[PDB]
Amino acid sequence: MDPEFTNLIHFQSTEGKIWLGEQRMLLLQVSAMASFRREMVNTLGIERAKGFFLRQGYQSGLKDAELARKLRPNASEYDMFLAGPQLHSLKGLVKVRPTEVDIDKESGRFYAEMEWIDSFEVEISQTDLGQMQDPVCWTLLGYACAYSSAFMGREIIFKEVSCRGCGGDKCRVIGKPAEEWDDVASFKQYFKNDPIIEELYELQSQLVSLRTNLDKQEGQYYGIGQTPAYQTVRNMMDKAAQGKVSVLLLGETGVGKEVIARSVHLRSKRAAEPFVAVNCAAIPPDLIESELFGVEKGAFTGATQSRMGRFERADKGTIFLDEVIELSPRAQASLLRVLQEGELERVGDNRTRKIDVRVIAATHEDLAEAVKAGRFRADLYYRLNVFPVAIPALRERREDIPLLVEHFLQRFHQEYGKRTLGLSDKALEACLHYSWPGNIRELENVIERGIILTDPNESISVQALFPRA
Amino acid sequence: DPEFTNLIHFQSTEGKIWLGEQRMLLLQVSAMASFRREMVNTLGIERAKGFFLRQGYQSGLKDAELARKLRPNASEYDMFLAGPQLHSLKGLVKVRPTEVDIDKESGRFYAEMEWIDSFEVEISQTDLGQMQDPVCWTLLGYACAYSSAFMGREIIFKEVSCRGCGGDKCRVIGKPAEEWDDVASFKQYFKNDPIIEELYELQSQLVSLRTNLDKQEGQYYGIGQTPAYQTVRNMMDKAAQGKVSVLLLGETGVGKEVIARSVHLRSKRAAEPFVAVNCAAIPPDLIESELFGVEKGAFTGATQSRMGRFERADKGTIFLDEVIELSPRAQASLLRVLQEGELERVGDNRTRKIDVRVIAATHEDLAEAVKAGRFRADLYYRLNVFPVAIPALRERREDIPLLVEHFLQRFHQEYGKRTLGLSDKALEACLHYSWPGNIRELENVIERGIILTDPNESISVQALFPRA
Amino acid sequence: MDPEFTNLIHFQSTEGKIWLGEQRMLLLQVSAMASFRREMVNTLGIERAKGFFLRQGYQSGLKDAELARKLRPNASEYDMFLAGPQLHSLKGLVKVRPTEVDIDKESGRFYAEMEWIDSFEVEISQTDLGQMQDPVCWTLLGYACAYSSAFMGREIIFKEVSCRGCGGDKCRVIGKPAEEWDDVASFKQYFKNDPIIEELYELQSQLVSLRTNLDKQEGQYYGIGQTPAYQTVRNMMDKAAQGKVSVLLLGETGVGKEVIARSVHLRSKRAAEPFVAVNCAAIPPDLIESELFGVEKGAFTGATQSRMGRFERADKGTIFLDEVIELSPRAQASLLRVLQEGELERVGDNRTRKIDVRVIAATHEDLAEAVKAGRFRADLYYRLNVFPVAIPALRERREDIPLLVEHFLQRFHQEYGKRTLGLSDKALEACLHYSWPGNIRELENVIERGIILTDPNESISVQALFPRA
Amino acid sequence: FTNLIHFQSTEGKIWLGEQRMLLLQVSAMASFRREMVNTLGIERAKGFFLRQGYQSGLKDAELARKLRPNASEYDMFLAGPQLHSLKGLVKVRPTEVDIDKESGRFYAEMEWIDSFEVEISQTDLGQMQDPVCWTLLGYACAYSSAFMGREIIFKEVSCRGCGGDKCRVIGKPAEEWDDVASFKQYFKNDPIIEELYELQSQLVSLRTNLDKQEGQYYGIGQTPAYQTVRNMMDKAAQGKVSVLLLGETGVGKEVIARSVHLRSKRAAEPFVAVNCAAIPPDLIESELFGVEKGAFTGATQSRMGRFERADKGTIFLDEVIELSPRAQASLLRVLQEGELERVGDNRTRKIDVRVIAATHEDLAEAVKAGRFRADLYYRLNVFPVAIPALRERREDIPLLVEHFLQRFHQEYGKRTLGLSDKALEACLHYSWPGNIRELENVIERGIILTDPNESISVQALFPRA
Ligand SMILES: [Zn+2]
Ligand SMILES: [Zn+2]
Ligand SMILES: [Zn+2]
Ligand SMILES: [Zn+2]
Repeated sequence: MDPEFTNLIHFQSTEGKIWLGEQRMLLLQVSAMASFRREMVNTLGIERAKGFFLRQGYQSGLKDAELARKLRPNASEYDMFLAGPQLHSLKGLVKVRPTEVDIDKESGRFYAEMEWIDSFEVEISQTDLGQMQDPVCWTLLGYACAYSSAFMGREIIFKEVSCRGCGGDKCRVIGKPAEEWDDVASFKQYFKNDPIIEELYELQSQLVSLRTNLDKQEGQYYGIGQTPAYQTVRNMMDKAAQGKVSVLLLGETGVGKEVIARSVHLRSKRAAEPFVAVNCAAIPPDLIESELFGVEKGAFTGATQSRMGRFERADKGTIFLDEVIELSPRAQASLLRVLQEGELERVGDNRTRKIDVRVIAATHEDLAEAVKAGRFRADLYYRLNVFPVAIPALRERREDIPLLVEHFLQRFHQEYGKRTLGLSDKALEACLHYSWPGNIRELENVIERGIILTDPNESISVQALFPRA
Repeated sequence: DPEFTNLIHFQSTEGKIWLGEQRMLLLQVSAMASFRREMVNTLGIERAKGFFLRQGYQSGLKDAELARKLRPNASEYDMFLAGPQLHSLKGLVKVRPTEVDIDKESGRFYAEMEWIDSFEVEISQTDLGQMQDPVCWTLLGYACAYSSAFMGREIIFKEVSCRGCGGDKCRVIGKPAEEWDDVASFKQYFKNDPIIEELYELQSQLVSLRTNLDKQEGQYYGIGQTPAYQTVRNMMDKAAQGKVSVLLLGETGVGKEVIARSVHLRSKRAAEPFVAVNCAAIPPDLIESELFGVEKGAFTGATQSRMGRFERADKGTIFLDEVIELSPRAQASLLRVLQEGELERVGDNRTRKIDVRVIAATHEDLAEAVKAGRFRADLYYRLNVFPVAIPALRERREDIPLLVEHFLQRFHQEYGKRTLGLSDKALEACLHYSWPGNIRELENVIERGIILTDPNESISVQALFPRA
Repeated sequence: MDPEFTNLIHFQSTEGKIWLGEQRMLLLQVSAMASFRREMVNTLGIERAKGFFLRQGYQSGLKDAELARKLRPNASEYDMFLAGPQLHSLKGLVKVRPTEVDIDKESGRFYAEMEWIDSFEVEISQTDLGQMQDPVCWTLLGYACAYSSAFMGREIIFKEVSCRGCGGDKCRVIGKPAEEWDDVASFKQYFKNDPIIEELYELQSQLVSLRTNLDKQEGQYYGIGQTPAYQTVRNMMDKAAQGKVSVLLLGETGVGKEVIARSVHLRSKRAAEPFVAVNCAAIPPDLIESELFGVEKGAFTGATQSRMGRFERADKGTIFLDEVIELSPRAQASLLRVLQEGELERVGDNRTRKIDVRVIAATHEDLAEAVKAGRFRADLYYRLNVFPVAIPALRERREDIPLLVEHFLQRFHQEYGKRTLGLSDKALEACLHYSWPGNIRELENVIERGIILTDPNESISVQALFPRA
Repeated sequence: FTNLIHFQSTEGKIWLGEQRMLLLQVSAMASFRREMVNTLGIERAKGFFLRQGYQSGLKDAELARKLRPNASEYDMFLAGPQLHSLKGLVKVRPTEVDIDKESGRFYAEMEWIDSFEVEISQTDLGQMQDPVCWTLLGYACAYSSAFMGREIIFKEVSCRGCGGDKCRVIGKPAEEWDDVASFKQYFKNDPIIEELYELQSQLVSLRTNLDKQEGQYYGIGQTPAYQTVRNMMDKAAQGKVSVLLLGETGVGKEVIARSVHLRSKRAAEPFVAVNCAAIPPDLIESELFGVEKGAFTGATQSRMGRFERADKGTIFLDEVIELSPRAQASLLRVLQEGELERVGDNRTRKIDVRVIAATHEDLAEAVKAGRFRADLYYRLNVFPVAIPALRERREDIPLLVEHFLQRFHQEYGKRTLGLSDKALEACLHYSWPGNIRELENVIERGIILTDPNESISVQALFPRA
């Protein structure tokens, strides 16, 4: 009580501004706040809106504590502390009736009990009422906690032992230091920010990525740039797409030649046509020939039913052949006939079948001396060497490594949350200085190990990948 | 200002501030800045924008009623200008109306105004980056509200430029909503959808989508204690206590494999491996090599030795669907495993004992299959010790609703979040059906009924088994 | 042992022929037969070799029974039946010891117990150091069953009760007519000659079809024959796909607009670039804008970490927008800016970045009258209506119904069932007389239900689909 | 010679020197080849009969060398074709012969009259536009190679089964031929049964992996630590006591709780696991106990909690320390009185839920900081169960890794047949901060980095060393 601050609330109406000391002020309507709190509780629940108003009262109380300290710096301990309730009476929030006070800034002692008459929160509560079985003066309590804590330096927690919105006779509150309370953990959880919008964004992102994981075979790599070698590889595949040339993918294991062939097929004039990939190592050669070219029924090797070969399955399209060196010699002769005249014969069949099939082979072994050993035909090598396309390893793309890895982090982050919000410059330096035999598979694997292995820290360990053992 | 400066009566001793007949309060601008900051940080920008817009709109309605009750007639322009004069009086903004055209009787309205020293831009200063959209929200709401209450028509302003976006001046234009082209963007702010319900809904969707991951037991037959389901349940639970092999006689598509899984879970060996085997797989020489393995050597064409499926069920349980489709050597080896607890891999001389419970199943009548020599009598009598007949849905008339209800909840979450309706005519049509396919056909028709349902709250009667 | 047996094996050394009665014969080494059986068992199954040798012995026994009948023509029942095993002894295969016999060709009664001394099959078992777990005298048993059956006129079946190759003391066999046996199926299974090469081709085809799921599906039911309505839609789709013009797909639910947009992207110049489809049925408020255009972190919005929008995911590529009418007005404005100026900015983002994204919107509701009442902006409507493409309901393409279902049937023939491709024309005539309110999705669903309701019947039953209530 | 094929019919045997012989019918061989081609094709049966004739020819070459040790250089080679004529296979007419054992030179051309293979071909006919005398050709090649010591290859330049007038064959050393790769490919064993077993195994594993996994981490024995942990979980399984799993990150506590649930008396009842760290606490409270509709907390529709979803069953709670204090009080009420209330609801609901909490942080001092309730800690610490790290189970490590390698070998269908004991020593000598999880990860990376039949390198895992 005892205001004596109306002389400092000077204001100039002509400019549309209100002042108090050096601080700007605003005059808001109470009915608007009533509808505001009504819709707030309707769209946020009660516990969440209570915590939000509590945090806002705490922030307003810290600001008013700074203001009161700027107003009368050398008043007195009690005279400075009373400015809080005096600010409540001045701003029209509540009328304060402190029935008991005990304060000593040096010893840390604190205790108070006060009555809040004509609280604006109980007045708006008459507009939005229902069960109202818990105290409603939330911003008042948060402002009280903030002002008392800023004045004492200790954590002070108030509790409205009685409130008019609960059917009680008078709003009465008690304030003691937090150490002298029984259960403060619930109150401290009331003070947490709990940003629901970020939780909603994370849930929507995880839900979209989890529902899109079906048919998730389009985004891969080979589409980032930033190194001259990749630019050469992409413009070279652009040149190969427009032409009818059979393409040979020279590279190393784990560089992703199959997705490269898929991109070359999509960039070609026959992108809508089927694309069939065949890993020659997966199929034993005795089955390799019959799978690549099919087989017709009959007494000659004839099974019960004719089966179309993979080349006819890719008619008007493209055939990819990984590890083409591992072909049976008769299959190599059939491939040479298909490549030079566009004709094939099913196994056990004498009649010919026309085809129009683009060919993209790939291999890691040095085919030039492989022909010298008799392991591969010379003519088929001559027909396949028309358009070599070298795909560099990451060791040839050292400066390109970081963009991939952070992208990989996102690819794992939504699967497991934004764990490891760091890069560990030592780990990045170790990644720049490594041969990487599995240039993209080993990278994805070690990044998976780094994501799973860094649970009790927000920064990736340098030992999580390339452990010293 | 004649003479509104005297309208702000306040008594400090009473702890109240008054304006006309309306109680009011005076807050700091920095506190409102932190208020808007935490508000936008907790909800979306549009949610907070709608909140502040509705707050300004309610304040404008109340202030229009107050100005109407203060000076009764006077003049039209003075009564309309009392709104912006109230804005200047409360410390919100300074108003500079550069153009006005008002006629309350005819309904004509147009106005262009400048908002100088808006407090909302002072709150925008706490956010170092410029906002991409105008920030004077409660100002716009109070403007539209006061203008609409003063005219009797709905009047809508729009901040064509704002200083919080980097503009030179806060400039607003106000004309009646019917004279606008696109008004829906303003009306979207008035819709108040509870964000917490969307959080619970998204968490429920993600939890339901990740709960469909790798669980083994969730299929059907809940606590619907129908006499037939209860008899079959007590039969399986009494069967689980022993090691006796159990034969599941029933109909195709009833899901005998999960029944065997439940029998294994109710058994004493639930922690031990449970392996199901469909005999529809080709049974030439591969059925024997897969069921009992094969050892490497020159005595058989095996480069690598391969463990059989029965050894994978060691100390556990093996399910055998369509047991009639076994080769006679496989029937003999199964009889040896069932009567002596021993087996030997193909091409292997040494023998190893095993402890494997057996759950066979078949749709064909096994008695007449043993007749004509298609199946050995020994294995038949060893497997028929504890038959468990699974009734068709035709005799399960009372279990049909509970099932479909669970299936509804099971499939409404499947990429659709749709209706829970049943349409009693469709339900009576469903209870009166032979169901040649028991559970598979019912789940298929339930999905087909889900196909032709818009998020209208009712499954169509004609969506199931249409006239043609 | 008989006057006619010795010296009956006429043979000419210089002429290169060996004869026995009227039958040509061959003399092979035992070690060669041992390596023969070794290669046979090492390449095929134990049962495959068992059935081959048993059938070979059966044919030899049938021919030798006819030979013994024509050699001594007068009956002497026991003498001819014992001449059978005596013929076994003459060829050097086995020594026979009939310990019990009971024969009456007229009454059909038969029983015999015999011992096989020095069987060559056990000597071949000696080359396989591991003892067989089952009796090894296969061709002997087949010759026995064949000779006894031809001599009696009834089917006679022997079984080796004990064998020296399985570790037994003596080779002991019992022969009685098949009707007098208890379990005969295990022996009868050896007469079935199922080609192993067909099983190899079938297993390779199944494994390849299951391993081809790693590749993205080549497409869906978009490719059908040149039906005039489908052909008009096809040529319109091709001329629209060549350009960057945004395409609006007006149609009905279940018509499959997404596969249409995917085919448009594959036929476009940006097929290698990402294609992202977005259904607006997902919850809209503030989430539709943040997902379509992203959001940047900062104090201006409740974003802890920035999230890329789906339009940025479609950079240089194509985005599909199903139910575009269900866009928030802010989303419609941002989409209009992206479509008219090629630029967008993330929510809460200060800097603007341009994008190059083709747009394919689609809707079942009529956009006309939707712009009325304000549900959709006129600017975006006129910008999207430049190239409408109406997709007819299946009622106008009933001539396409068989082509679809046939492709669907074989597509479902691989679905864990290896079931049927039949149609039953009455069911097709019942299908043509139906509105199909759900066009293609409902037809695929009823086809799956019919596959569930039909086992070996090849034509799906006419009554299997849509039975009466 | 015919004088050496003496035999005694009384014992049922035919002899030639010290080698036993047998007399087989030709009609049986005709049906044999018919069924062989019907179930194997033509090229496969051709290679089979070729190598079988090769084996018979090598055996007959050893026999002929045993018959006349001092046979002349010409007569010893001629013993082959006369053995062909003696056994009834073919009549031989050598039109040219040239042999020199020392220099390795060889050449011959001969006629095969009345071949039995063309005779059976007359019964089983069709295309047969390629030479049919397969076993004869293999026997000739084997005998000439065994006699010379060099690779000698014959080829039937003409055959009566191809419509030709006479069967004519030529034998030359393999180096002097143009295309020998086809014949050498004909000589390969080609075990089709092994390919069938491999395809069936890969197909069965590929069809069962789509049916979802159950668990794997448990069941690896032969170490004291695992045996103590398993007997502890066995003793804990029969009771209803709430269990606290104290361990380390990545030790696989969830599968341990699932095995304890299956070993318990409520194995048929539902089992629900919840990782508290994955769910933000603001959602943790509403998710563990549900929420009721009303003006309170929002909620357009009531939502069941995970505890009611696990009624009559068991709930696992990883990282129980990260619970909101009101959720901790509700969990203590559920634990000591078996009752719960949905958020925003006043009425109580009975439940019967077994509880297994787990944590990696030191729970004892976490209560001292005010981060966790004391009463709930006393109620959860009733039965602590420590799960050791792999460093305490080093002797068990190789068994795990071999099972791991097998589960990954089948992951790609055909992979390295080695472990490299040096790499095993490196695995035993590592802290493994991520037990079983880091082991699976390093093994997958090492397997992807190796592709031959060679042992996996120690640098494939723990590189840069
Ligand atoms: Zn109160
Ligand atoms: Zn402004
Ligand atoms: Zn025997
Ligand atoms: Zn010939």
